[PDB]
Amino acid sequence: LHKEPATLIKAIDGDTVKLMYKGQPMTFRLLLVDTPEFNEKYGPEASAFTKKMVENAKKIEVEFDKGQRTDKYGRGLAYQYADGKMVNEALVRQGLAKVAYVYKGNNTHEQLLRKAEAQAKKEKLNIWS
Ligand SMILES: Cc1cn([C@H]2C[C@H](OP(=O)(O)O)[C@@H](COP(=O)(O)O)O2)c(=O)[nH]c1=O
Ligand SMILES: [Ca+2]
Repeated sequence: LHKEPATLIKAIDGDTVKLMYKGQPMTFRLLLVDTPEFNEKYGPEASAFTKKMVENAKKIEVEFDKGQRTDKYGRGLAYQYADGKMVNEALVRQGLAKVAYVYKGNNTHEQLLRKAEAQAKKEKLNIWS
């Protein structure tokens, strides 16, 4: 897989961010994770975590996987990097997202994210507490 440039337009919630990608505004949904909705327990914490990570980054990148690049809502499906740190992994490692929505062909980083989840769970962090 390959990282490509994007710039932040606006944080939205724990697992969706508005980015400008090839010059066009798009809502991106993070691959392989599910954060609580803002109205649910840990939802505001997930939103805050992703907001801080993308707003503080000097460089955001998106990385598409091998399969579908947009979902049925027209959201981009990618892994997101903030100064080289994967947002998807960081949320899972902090117990603010569960690994989820693991569809065949878009699952390159599944085992990396499962390993982070196992660690967050061993630590009883957030959702796992
Ligand atoms: C993460 C992800 C979500 N989706 C769709 C499945 C779910 O459909 P439904 O809306 O019918 O439940 C929805 C979940 O996204 P959210 O967690 O953002 O609600 O997005 C994909 O199709 N592919 C993906 O990789
Ligand atoms: Ca969600």
